[PDB]
Amino acid sequence: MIIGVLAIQGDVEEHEEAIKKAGYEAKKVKRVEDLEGIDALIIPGGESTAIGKLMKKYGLLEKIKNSNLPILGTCAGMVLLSKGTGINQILLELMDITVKRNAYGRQVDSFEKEIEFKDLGKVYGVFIRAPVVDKILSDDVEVIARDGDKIVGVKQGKYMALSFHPELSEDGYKVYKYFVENCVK
Repeated sequence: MIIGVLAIQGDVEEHEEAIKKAGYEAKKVKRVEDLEGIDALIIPGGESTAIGKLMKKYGLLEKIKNSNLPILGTCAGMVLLSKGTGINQILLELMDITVKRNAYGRQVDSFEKEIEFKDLGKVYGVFIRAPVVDKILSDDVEVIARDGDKIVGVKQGKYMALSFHPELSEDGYKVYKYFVENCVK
């Protein structure tokens, strides 16, 4: 099992380690050629617009849209997978959801708390500039995690989107394993 992690820019040693702990092989996807030979792709990150621009600039945008790869989008990845955010920006438009960016505001740096994952249990999630699901556009979109009235985790077939950064907590590997076992295998 080879799990690719999008990092056109940035360091993904944390994501790679979590993938290894989950029991899989990790692969850094920096350029379009790296997408070959992977079983799934994880799209992490903080600020979504910069990543959207990088995907287009280096061609990963159209390549991903042209693939049938299972994808786990975390934070920036949740935004990118969506079909709308209310603001004009580059999106993959794959998952049947719209997203509300900076759902918890921009005055607080971060927050950490246990999140109940559907059919799994509690996972420690680190939220930094976290977006949340707004509209759900399809009957096959499944809510897998909530934080109060906010939807912080959804699944649609081979796609999964989360508000927090799994790689920032010791529970990261559990989340990655949950994604692979339910969206890839």
